[PDB]
Amino acid sequence: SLALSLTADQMVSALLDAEPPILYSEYDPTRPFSEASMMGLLTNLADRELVHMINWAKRVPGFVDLTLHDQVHLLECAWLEILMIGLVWRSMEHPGKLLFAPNLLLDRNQGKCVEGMVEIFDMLLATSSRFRMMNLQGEEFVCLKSIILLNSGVYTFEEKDHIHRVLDKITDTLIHLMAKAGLTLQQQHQRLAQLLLILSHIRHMSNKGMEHLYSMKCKNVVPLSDLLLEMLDAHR
Amino acid sequence: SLALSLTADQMVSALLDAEPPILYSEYDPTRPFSEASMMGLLTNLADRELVHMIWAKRVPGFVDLTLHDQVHLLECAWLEILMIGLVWRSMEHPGKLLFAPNLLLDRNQGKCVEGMVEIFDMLLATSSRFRMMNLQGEEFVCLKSIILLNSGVYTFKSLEEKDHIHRVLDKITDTLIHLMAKAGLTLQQQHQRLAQLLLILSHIRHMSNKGMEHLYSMKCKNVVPLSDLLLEMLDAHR
Amino acid sequence: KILHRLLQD
Amino acid sequence: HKILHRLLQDSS
Ligand SMILES: C[C@]12CC[C@@H](c3ccc(O)cc3)C[C@H]1CC[C@@H]2O
Ligand SMILES: C[C@]12CC[C@@H](c3ccc(O)cc3)C[C@H]1CC[C@@H]2O
Repeated sequence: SLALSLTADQMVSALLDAEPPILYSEYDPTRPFSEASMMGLLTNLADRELVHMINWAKRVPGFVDLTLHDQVHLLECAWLEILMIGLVWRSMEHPGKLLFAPNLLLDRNQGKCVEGMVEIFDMLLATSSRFRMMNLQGEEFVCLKSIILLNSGVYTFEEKDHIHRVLDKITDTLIHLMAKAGLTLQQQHQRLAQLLLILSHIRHMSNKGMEHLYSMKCKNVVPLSDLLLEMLDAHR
Repeated sequence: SLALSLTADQMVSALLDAEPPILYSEYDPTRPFSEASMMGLLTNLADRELVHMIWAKRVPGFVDLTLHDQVHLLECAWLEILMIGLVWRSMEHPGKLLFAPNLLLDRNQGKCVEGMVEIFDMLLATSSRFRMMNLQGEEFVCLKSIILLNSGVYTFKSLEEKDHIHRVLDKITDTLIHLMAKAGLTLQQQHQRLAQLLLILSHIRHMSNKGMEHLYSMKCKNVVPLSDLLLEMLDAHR
Repeated sequence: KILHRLLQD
Repeated sequence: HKILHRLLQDSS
């Protein structure tokens, strides 16, 4: 596999190059928010982001080596985690706010517009603060996002070993980055652990978000796109 | 605190000695299961295990926290902790879950309860992973302590406490690495294995969230009388 | 499934 | 208050 022969520096380059663009929301400043219109905005955004994510995944080294059924499974498992880590990442430099889009920057008080959403906003904001405290770097971020893609659905599955070889490569890459940044040997394993433990919190937020989204759907609050409906469906 | 002054070997010893006892089920193996029967056994077991888990007080650094913070961490992590314990002791029983020495359930018995086989499959998958990695007892106690201190650490004038917990977490990382070095793993193999273990904590979080939802559904349906303790633990997640 | 189709185009 | 509170204070 080409992915395994990739050096650390080549891994980082490929991942950085595969980064999706920051998309705009359909935010209309002429109207006040309602529970329905805010859910509409956020879900419309997630939908357009998903298209970019699917194409980003194809560029994550090792991903295209999998069967279509496996690619489908990994993305179905990880899509919301991936959206959330992206959101937390771009919100880093905006203390107290979630930068869903350049034209959609929301604080926790705006989250209250939607029943039960402020709880999710609070968790996302907390994660964003953590990134900011750790001074998370872009190179580390893209590694973490790829780990989420490969890992989240790997155990709910040869190819298994292939995915693990790739994940090991990403670990080597993370260590490489930290050493290159001047971290001592001990600091390297300490930071590696801090970063990976964040993924546990990202998983938690995804599960909570999935329940909330499903809840909104089942109350006919917002119409979800066919794609989003199927991604959501995969979790039940 | 003493937690930070512990050597790696002293940390492992402390964690090993703090391990809870392995409880038995009231299971009577001369009587077929029913959905209610099954849930009763598992929840009764979980309730008794919870009392013993509150082990927590012996996790280095935990006793340093406020009663409020201790409550928060346990409320957040309790089912993850039960599950990793379950997966650990099921390691050498491929295809089975060792809830207790006298209650060894295979996958199909998950179907005894609606929606539970899905949970069983996830636990079994994690067990196979532990088996594949040849997870060691010393590493397991480290992982379980990390879960206790990490799971609710971001759900918190008291920034000094959160930083203390992070220092303790770093020490446990040092301890895991120490065990791997002692086991003869190269530097590259140490980092790789550390990563592998911590990624499993993502799946354990996932299983806990799923199990919490399942436990809740069984509650609302009144298909089983849960202890007051269990109800309060469950209530904290909703 | 839509996702399955999109992973090809 | 909470049973958990009581258990923590009474831990052995
Ligand atoms: C609309 C919701 C709020 C965050 C939202 C989201 C959208 C785009 C992102 O890039 C990240 C997150 C997804 C759902 C998850 C829970 C809630 O229903
Ligand atoms: C009864 C349930 C099955 C496993 C059970 C459990 C009990 C004791 C353990 O040491 C681990 C797990 C907890 C709940 C979570 C989902 C389900 O309701």
